[PDB]
Amino acid sequence: CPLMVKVLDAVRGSPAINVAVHVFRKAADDTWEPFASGKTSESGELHGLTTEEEFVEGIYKVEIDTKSYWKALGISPFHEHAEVVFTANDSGPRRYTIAALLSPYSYSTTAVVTNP
Amino acid sequence: CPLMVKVLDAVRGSPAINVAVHVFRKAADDTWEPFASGKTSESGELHGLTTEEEFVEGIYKVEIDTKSYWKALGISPFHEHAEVVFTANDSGPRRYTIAALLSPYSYSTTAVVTNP
Amino acid sequence: CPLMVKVLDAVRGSPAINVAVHVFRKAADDTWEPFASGKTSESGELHGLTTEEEFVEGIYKVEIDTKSYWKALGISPFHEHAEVVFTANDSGPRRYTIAALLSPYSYSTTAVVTN
Amino acid sequence: CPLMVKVLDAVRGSPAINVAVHVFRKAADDTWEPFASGKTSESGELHGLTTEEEFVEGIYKVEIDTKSYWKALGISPFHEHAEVVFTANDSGPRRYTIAALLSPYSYSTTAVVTN
Ligand SMILES: O=S(=O)(F)Oc1ccc(-c2nnc(-c3cc(Cl)c(O)c(Cl)c3)o2)cc1
Ligand SMILES: O=S(=O)(F)Oc1ccc(-c2nnc(-c3cc(Cl)c(O)c(Cl)c3)o2)cc1
Repeated sequence: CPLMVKVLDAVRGSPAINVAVHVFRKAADDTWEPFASGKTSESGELHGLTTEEEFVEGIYKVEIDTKSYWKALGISPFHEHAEVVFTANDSGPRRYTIAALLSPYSYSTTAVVTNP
Repeated sequence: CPLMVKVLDAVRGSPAINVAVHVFRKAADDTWEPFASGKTSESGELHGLTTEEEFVEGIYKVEIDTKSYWKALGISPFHEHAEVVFTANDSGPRRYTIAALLSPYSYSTTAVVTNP
Repeated sequence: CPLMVKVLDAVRGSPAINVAVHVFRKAADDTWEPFASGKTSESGELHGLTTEEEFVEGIYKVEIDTKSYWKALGISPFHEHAEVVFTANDSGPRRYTIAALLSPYSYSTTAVVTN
Repeated sequence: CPLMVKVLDAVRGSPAINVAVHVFRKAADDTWEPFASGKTSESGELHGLTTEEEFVEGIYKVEIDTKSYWKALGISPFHEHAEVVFTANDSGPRRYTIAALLSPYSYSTTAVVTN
């Protein structure tokens, strides 16, 4: 609920299904510790990554495995992945949706941040 | 259900609320006849524009009133509106979502088309 | 030149070459009158559309024939065309670049307005 | 030059000027080693990062310091930075332009790869 990832495919005009997503959180020693991971559904959405308790203040990295997506579809894309890096929950809990729109040589990403 | 419009604001990181949307359909004489209109909700979504019966094959124009949106927020933007023009239902009924991501001098639009 | 149009292809990662572009100016009766046109070059650019003298304040529409571009590449696209509609304003900077990034079911456009 | 980076501002409709850009090359041990850096010019461009000799095949990361850019304009942004990660491949065209379009809560990036 606190963190959701939606992915769309600009070539097909569809949700981007079965996209692997890995989330990391910056540790006190400045390394990127694994936080959560999952795959987008048939709707292009990934829910259930974390809980309000576990999703504390910090710097998070959402890595969307765009190359693995395009290669699973038999296409040779430009980027390795799309990375979204942001400070979260620094003014108390918020709900974050990270959205991405994918093409083989381009991608756009935006955030929708709401206060419960 | 057959036609939905979602609008997001890239400056605020939020849904774009209260955005006026006008839909037109090309008539047999090549003019743009009014088809439907409405405003985005607090979620940035506009539902209820049309029915499966009324939404026949044709060329449709979805005009998103981006200038009126930015000016209602006291901002002077570049574009008059964003226009999305497409042939619909030419291989039988489909469900269309027209999405747009807005900035004062830029916007992206994509379609998600599904077969029920 | 006061107005440049640049078109890019997000599928191939290249300029979008030989794309037809039509520019219209809004007339007093709210109809769109032909203003300038051309085809993008090998660099995806279209220069020479107008001059400082002719490009007066007003509402302009740049129509990019995206459907023909995709069909020539053997790809089925969503949109009939991409349209960019804006007001030219003398108080702002002098030079307008209208950029468009094309995919089969999506496009993005931005304006880069400089002196 | 084999590698150009161009940064644009979607709020003001302008080049994004004086933005710090850092380029890294992936090392054999999977760490990111500094490769080239600079600040975008008045045209939002950063030329001169590398040469044909130095820009061998491999995985590169271009990090754009978007947070500092927005803060200097007095705007609160979402991202820490924008990152563009890609493989340089000799079979493809020779010249890579990495373009980024910035908004406070969003960015877009494309690659224009030509000969
Ligand atoms: O959950 S619904 O709103 F119903 O269906 C939708 C869910 C999500 C989206 C959506 N979210 N972001 C976008 C989206 C994101 C980017 Cl970077 C973009 O360039 C464009 Cl044109 C759209 O679309 C659009 C529709
Ligand atoms: O010599 S170059 O600077 F490379 O030629 C170029 C000139 C302009 C652009 C360019 N300007 N805006 C964009 C561009 C525009 C849109 Cl809507 C966008 O989504 C993205 Cl990711 C980039 O690309 C890219 C290349």
